[PDB]
Amino acid sequence: RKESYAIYVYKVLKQVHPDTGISSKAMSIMNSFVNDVFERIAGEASRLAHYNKRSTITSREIQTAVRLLLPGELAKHAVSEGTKAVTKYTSA
Amino acid sequence: NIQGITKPAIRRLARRGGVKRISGLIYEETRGVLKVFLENVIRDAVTYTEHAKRKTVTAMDVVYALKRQGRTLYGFGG
Amino acid sequence: VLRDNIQGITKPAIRRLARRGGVKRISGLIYEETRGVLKVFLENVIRDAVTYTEHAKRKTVTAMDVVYALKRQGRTLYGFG
Amino acid sequence: TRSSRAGLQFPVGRVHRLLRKGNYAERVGAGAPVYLAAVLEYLTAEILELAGNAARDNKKTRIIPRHLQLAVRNDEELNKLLGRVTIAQGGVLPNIQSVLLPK
Amino acid sequence: RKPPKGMFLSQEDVEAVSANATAATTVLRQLDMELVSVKRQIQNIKQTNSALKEKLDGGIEPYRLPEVIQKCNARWTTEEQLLAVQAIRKYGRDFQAISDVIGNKSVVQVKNFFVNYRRRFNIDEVLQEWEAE
Repeated sequence: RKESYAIYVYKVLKQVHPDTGISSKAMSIMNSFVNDVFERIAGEASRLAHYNKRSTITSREIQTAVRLLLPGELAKHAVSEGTKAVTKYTSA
Repeated sequence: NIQGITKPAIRRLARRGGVKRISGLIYEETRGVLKVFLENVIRDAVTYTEHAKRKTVTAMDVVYALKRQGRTLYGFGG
Repeated sequence: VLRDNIQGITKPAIRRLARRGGVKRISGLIYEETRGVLKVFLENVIRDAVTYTEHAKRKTVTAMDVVYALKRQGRTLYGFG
Repeated sequence: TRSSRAGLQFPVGRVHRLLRKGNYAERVGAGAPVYLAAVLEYLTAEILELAGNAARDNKKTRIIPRHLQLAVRNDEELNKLLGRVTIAQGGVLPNIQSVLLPK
Repeated sequence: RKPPKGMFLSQEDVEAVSANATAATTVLRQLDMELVSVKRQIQNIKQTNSALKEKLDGGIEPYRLPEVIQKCNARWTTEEQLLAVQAIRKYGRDFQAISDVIGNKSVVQVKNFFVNYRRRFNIDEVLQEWEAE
């Protein structure tokens, strides 16, 4: 069994464009993009832990990592969407 | 082998790049650049296959060699 | 007491930087364009540097914060850590 | 499921699993997987939005790699994010220099 | 077939003159009436221009000011800089106007003043406020 974020790319696609589809090649391209951004953020946060003599990757490591990798507006909106989701998770 | 990419193929690659007029020596110079580029990528690709103890270079090895060569590619794996 | 000063000078410095680079003849508009490139370059490097100070919860930007910011910008520098 | 508790679509559990099984730190925070998945879900929504628009322009329903290439390269920030990335079967933007145009 | 030098000959004029027995007389009278109309229209406009020229008697000689011939200085004082700010506020990018307002600063020094003091004096904000009027 090979894992992927495929079924969730479909869900997000239908939430934004319900009358559109995706090909197998474009889906694998989306899979590599998700994993690439995954490794970049997780890698930068790992460095942040080592630089500050820390052994855990908390919310602050992810937040400043997204500040570093994304250029301004995408970083602004990513921090907003994430802190919104974390606050909603913290509630329940 | 190396002459298998000539005449219209080097012309078609120029059109997608936006080139209008092509000099005669471009074709030979293009092959040399492509040769060096392929030598570098395949070298790092073969190196992973050597460490993995395999006689078959997988699509990952090509992708991972391109990633190390600063040529990240989407489509042929995770 | 008259004052009235400005920042971002570097008028002869752009001439000295050209000589170490090997430039012989310098046009008049090079200096203004050179200043613009230095602004964008500093903006990128200082941005990543300030971000580390924000994460480290400090009001002082250390030389190290600059080093990894240059490291993140593909501008590895030896001598300061 | 922790993904439903955050209103997100991407699996917070799988993100938390991959963060532990990748050797980045001794410990992994509880809010980090929710916050990493939210950024990923936002970025996928950004691309899929511009890809669907490019699909409408080409009068096609299914998104092909041509749509992804056009979407990423028309955005100024998505181009900077994926500046060192080549998309398979993506192609290039139509661009002809002014001096090369006929006069 | 070729038309003569400086001579127009069309089929319409030939057909018009030979339209009837008194066609040539009618055309000549209509051209004469048009010429009289053009002649009196010249006379009326000539009378109008004569009256307008009578209004311009004297020129702008009593409204002339002497020239303030003064050399261009090299140092910027606080008064000179603030006067430049007000000149940018009203005139904008008219370097010759700003040079005349300050008086002792040439056009090239005003153009240099915009670049050297762009950040300190907020000239971009002053220009965008000038564009609003």
